[PDB]
Amino acid sequence: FIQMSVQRIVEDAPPIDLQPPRYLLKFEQIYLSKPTHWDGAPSPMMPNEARLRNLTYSAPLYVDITKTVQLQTQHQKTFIGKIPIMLRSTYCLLNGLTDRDLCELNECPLDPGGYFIINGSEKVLIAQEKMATNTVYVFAKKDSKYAYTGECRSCLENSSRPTSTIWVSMLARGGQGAKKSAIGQRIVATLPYIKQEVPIIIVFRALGFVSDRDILEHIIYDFEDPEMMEMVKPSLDEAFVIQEQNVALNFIGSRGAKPGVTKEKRIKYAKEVLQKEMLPHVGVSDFCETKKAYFLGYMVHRLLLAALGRRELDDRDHYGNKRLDLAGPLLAFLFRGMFKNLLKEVRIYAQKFIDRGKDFNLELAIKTRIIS
Amino acid sequence: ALETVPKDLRHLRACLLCSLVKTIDQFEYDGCDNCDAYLQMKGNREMVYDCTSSSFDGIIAMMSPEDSWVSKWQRVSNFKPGVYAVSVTGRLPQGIVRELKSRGVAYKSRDTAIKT
Amino acid sequence: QPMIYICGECHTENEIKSRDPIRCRECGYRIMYKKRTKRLVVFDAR
Amino acid sequence: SLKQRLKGKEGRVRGNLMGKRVDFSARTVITPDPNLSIDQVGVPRSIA
Amino acid sequence: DPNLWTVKCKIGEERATAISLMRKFIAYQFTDTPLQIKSVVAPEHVKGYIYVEAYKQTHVKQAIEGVGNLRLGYWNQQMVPIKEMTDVLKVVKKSWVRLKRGIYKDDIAQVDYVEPSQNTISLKMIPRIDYDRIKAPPQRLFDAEKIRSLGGDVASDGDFLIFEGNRYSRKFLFKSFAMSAVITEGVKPTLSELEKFREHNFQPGDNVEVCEGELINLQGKILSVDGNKITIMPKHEDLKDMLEFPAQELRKYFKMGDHVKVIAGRFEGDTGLIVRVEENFVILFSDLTMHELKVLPRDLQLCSETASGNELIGQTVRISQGPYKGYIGVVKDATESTARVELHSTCQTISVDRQRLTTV
Amino acid sequence: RDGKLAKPRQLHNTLWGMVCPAETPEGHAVGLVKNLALMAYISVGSQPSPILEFLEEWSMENLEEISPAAIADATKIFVNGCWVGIHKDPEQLMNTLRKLRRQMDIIVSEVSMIRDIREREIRIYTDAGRICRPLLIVEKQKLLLKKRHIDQLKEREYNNYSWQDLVASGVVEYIDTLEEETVMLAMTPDDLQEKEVAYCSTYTHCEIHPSMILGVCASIIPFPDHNQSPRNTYQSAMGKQAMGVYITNFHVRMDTLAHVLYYPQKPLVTTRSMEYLRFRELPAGINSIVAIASYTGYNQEDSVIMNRSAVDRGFFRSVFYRSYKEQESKKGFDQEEVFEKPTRETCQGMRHAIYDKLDDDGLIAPGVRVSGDDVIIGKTVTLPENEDRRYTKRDCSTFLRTSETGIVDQVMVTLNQEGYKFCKIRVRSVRIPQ
RNA sequence: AGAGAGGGAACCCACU
Ligand SMILES: [Zn+2]
Ligand SMILES: [Zn+2]
Repeated sequence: FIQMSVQRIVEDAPPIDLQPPRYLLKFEQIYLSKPTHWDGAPSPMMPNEARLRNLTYSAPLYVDITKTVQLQTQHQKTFIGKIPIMLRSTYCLLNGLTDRDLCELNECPLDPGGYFIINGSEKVLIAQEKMATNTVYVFAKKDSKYAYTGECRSCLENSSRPTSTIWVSMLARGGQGAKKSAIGQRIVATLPYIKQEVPIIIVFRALGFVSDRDILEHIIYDFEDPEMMEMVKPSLDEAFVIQEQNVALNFIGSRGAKPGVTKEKRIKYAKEVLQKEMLPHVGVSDFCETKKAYFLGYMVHRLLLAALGRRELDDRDHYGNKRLDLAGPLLAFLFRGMFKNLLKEVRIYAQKFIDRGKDFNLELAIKTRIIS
Repeated sequence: ALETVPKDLRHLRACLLCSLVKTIDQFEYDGCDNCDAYLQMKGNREMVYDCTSSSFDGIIAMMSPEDSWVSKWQRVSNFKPGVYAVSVTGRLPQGIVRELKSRGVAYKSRDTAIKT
Repeated sequence: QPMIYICGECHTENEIKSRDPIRCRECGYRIMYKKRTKRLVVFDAR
Repeated sequence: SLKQRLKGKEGRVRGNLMGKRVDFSARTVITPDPNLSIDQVGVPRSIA
Repeated sequence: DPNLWTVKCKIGEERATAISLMRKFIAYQFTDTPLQIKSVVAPEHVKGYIYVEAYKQTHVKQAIEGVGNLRLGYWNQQMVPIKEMTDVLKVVKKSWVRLKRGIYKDDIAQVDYVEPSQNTISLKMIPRIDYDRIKAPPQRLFDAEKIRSLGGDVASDGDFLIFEGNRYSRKFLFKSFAMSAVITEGVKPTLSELEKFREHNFQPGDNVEVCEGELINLQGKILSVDGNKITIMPKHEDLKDMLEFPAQELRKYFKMGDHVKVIAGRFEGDTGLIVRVEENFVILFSDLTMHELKVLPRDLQLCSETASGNELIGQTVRISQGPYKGYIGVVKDATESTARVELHSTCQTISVDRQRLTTV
Repeated sequence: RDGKLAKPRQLHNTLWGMVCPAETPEGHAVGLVKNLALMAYISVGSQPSPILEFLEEWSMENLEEISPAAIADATKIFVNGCWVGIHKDPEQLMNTLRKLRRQMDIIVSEVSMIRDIREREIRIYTDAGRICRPLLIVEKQKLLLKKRHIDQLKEREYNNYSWQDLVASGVVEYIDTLEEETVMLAMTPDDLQEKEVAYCSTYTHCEIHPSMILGVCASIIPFPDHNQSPRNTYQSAMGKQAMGVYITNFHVRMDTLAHVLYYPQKPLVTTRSMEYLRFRELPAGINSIVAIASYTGYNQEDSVIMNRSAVDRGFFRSVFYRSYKEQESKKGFDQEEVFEKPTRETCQGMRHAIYDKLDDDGLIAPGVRVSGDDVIIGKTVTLPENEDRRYTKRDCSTFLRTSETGIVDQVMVTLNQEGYKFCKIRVRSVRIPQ
């Protein structure tokens, strides 16, 4: 975490820009010093001293600033804030020290470390279980209206945004769809930031794949098993009215968490949702349309296999389906929000001090309490 | 123009005729931006003290009086855009009012406040 | 009247005063340890 | 709120009116004793 | 006609918001991004938000873009209702004043000398100071000797004095303060402030009569009360209806031999019974004393409440006799006969006779 | 918590070797809170870029350059869940990836490859959070852990031959839960590699030792397989509660509720795993000559009869330390705490207790007997209305916890984070077993 | 011989 992930968080944060002559701030290289207390002079704070005086065994965190107003100026080793250090780490004082040296520091060699000293209290970050991300799962909501529901808690690595689960569900209604025409089961998708049950074919059309044959190629990889094609036939025949990518995207934008104004600004919102909300692990770029289509086709194909029973259903308690958030991922998840909040406060400070016509003071821009 | 807009919040005074709100520096340097030709307070501080108010309530940034219902209620539709006062406390002396009436300008009070 | 404290890491002793910041004279170590009491202690050997 | 102060299992009706703290009560560990009658409990001196 | 829309603003900075909006309108009135709004209103006493006059909400949103002081009303705007638009511009409205700012806020100041320059006036005040003793406060008399003793920023001219931030006092502060920094209308000091420098009171349940009109000599009990023209509803004797009487027509009449209290004057706080009701002199005897108290009829009310009117403690001992001999302990409690000893060895405090104890 | 369902709480099959099956809090958090097994290790995760470069180096076809006709006759390959492309020959690709993992050329040891054989898939996981455990590698029905490895492993600190060298030797490797679904795991080599009426004869990995499936607290149980599983769980709960020397530097630590023992002993009946938890260096408990006998009737219903003479000889006689911390607060002159000995005539609200135990600075010198409601810290806070008479600062003192007694062990005086004076008092009370 | 006590809320670990 403290060797790679913190730098990843700093670099993955966009360089904030302010529009008057424009200026942007960027953080590129981070520095992690040894734990040190102070008013007072910088001196190495031994962990037992931090425990007795109810101090916090935390190491200061510096970073370099580069602002371009363009007139660029760099600022090396600007104090961001203090982050706690668990004992026996690679950045603790007593790393690799011999047992004699530890006994000189009133620290026993028997202590395994792995705990933080916060206000003199020894804290242990309990590893938290979670469902494994970026993995397709097929479950059965036997009480709901869906026969088999697929999901993929997609979360791109080194991305400040959290996971966004997409569901690919099949309406059950084993017989009729409570109609005189709705015969088969229709596959429907629950996208992030969209409150309605969007059909699968609508999404595939919205990805730039107009032909039913091409969509069936991306969903069913064999055209010599008519049973699976027959099962997907009702879902394909739900949305033969919508044939254009424009109309498909318009239907995507209809009934969103942020509803659209008109045909304009709703096509862009639907494009934004399909670009940066569903399936971030397959890529977030302009050319990632076909890769996202392939993975969505895989999700639908696995759902069809589950509906056929050719592949068994997935267990929520199988430990190949789980991840263990240790101190690394947990502190990274914490540092993402708090680093973003520090950036927000810097932006507020810059907004205050550009409207006066003057130049901001960067040392006062970065407040260390919000990060420590 | 920007010449009408006051520069700061200190010593803001509203005109007794058109309720024009400007700083004392702008009244001293420009007079009235609407009816100085009828008042002639430019080049005289005592004229400003006699023709401007030290007590006003509410300000209106009248930008387009030709299509404003507020300008219809405040009777400032035929004037120029600027900063106006809703309620003005004060009154011109009888000599100025009589001189304005001799020029065909009856003095209507801008004191539209509900006094109890 | 002054209280004698043992200067933690220094292991030396020094006087202290009321409303006196807690500092050692050798290296300014912040942790002081109060000396053992002067009154008698008696322990039943049970 | 007042409704939250009354509605709970830690409120006034259950937590204070039904089951309330009482004086003249002691709580300590029990250990067996076969040398006293079934209607006798051996309480400590510091409790008595 | 355009409509008014509420836009939330920074508190205390609404007039500056209007000024900035006017400057922005003038600066972009010839460009390709015009402000299509009509006017901006920032009232004198409405604090927190301003008003934008426009035919559309989108015009308001596109006009306030770039203004940070209105960022809390940027996403959504609320329109002032049509019938309530006139309420926006509706405005309502040797003496004594009360200071606005400083530590002397809303304190009674006697206007000593009115300076004809219309900038400041001399005010007589009672100092709320600690005489440079606590700071490194209620009203009390200005003690010049104390401020000469304590020293600091002080200059003496007999009874005249200058101290602690150019505060001018004499014998009592006499310092100049601005007319706009004081309120010269609506102070009305009391009698205690006079020493420092009609009325109607009808209560429900009281008994009143009618002194004039066609409904004269009708005694009834008070139900409600109002300010000047009460339009009271008295419950008269042998009348099930409720009539109407103002304050000037009624009078606090009380039958002889009833609970009476005094509301104000020299006799306030005392209770008792009245004896004989004259034209206006009502004589009564108190619940405390039997002295004659003569009061006006208006200074009476009907209230039925009753009138107010050892040495061994903490000493290290040594058990020198008995089963516990040789134990060192500290005496917790001691009596004439026995004493409880906190044993230093065991986790137990036991009581022994004083004859068995020997101090160290 | 408080859910009436059981599936999230049960001991699933995939908890084998990764998490202890016995240790768990037996309250309302059964199965939810678990304890990690001994050799289990959580993969810290690495970047997938070298794996993608290696796959593009070989004949792997990316999704943006394929026809949708040759997909079903080949294996779909995933990296960290995202579908990276297709490969035609799954064998000799899994063999190549494993060959690189048995050598640590490109792929880290923590990274896992899983070839789904029934459905044509091959997924490579490089996530941070997966839970794996090392296993031996069985090439033929022969272990790769030869005698020379043991010879070089016994002579540690001389050859500098560590566990990582054996991982680099392609003898052991970390297998996670996904890969356990596609591995044939030998329990012990002395039974599952000799020819018999053959069971499978297709083993891929061998368990190092079955005792490593247990946790830290289930490893101190002698003969845990002879017990009943609820008894093992209850012992796992009790093992984190036994008195003993919890740390070597306990005399420096100002811990609250420090339970230490006079004469802790290592168990006569021990496991091999206690040598690695260092339970023989900081033990918790004493070897006792127990007799399982019905007697006078005081060991009736889960109770034990003890020997008074043995207890008088220091048997289980523990010592209980409790620390008390207190600092004064420099504030806006209205209330000002300060450490001093309060006086009855001077201080107000002074509770009736002995204040002569305190020193001149309002603290207790170490080595002084204190009991219930005895003052340990003399601190007084000023009263703002002392002038607004003759009665001044009120007592704000921390007493010794009532119904407790003992000797003050040691007192430390220092400054806090804010720079205010701050004192800790550790009080010592021995606890004879009663 | 000078005689009473207060905090309060929140969240973790166990105990039967
Ligand atoms: Zn004018
Ligand atoms: Zn020293």
